[PDB]
Amino acid sequence: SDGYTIKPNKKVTYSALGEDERMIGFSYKDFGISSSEKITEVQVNISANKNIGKYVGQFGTSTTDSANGYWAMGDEITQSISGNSGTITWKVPSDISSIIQTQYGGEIKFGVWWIDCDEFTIDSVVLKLEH
Ligand SMILES: [Ca+2]
Ligand SMILES: [Ca+2]
Ligand SMILES: [Ca+2]
Repeated sequence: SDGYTIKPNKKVTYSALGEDERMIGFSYKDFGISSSEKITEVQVNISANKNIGKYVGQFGTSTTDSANGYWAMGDEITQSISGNSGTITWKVPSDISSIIQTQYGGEIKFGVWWIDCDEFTIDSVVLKLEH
């Protein structure tokens, strides 16, 4: 396989999230990914009832590296979406992709630091693979 998709249909209200709630988690087991597979990109497809505007945020993931606390984050992303639907893409660095933990409850986390349109739906999350 070269990719896996989930369709969570998850409604998010940004202004309702507390400080400790601004990362939204998805368990890797929900995708059906094998531990032989290397993730190269993550895409989050979102939609709203009005033009979305700017998103600012970051992705995090469970890892197998205990020295760094079993956790890694990518760089900050700013993306502007001109219409009622769009895609936020994280190109996963090689040094993170090699240690992602898909087993034992590992998660991918979608951090929302700001979004102009307050209410949106996560329609799908897509993992693209290397091999
Ligand atoms: Ca953990
Ligand atoms: Ca353990
Ligand atoms: Ca600010």
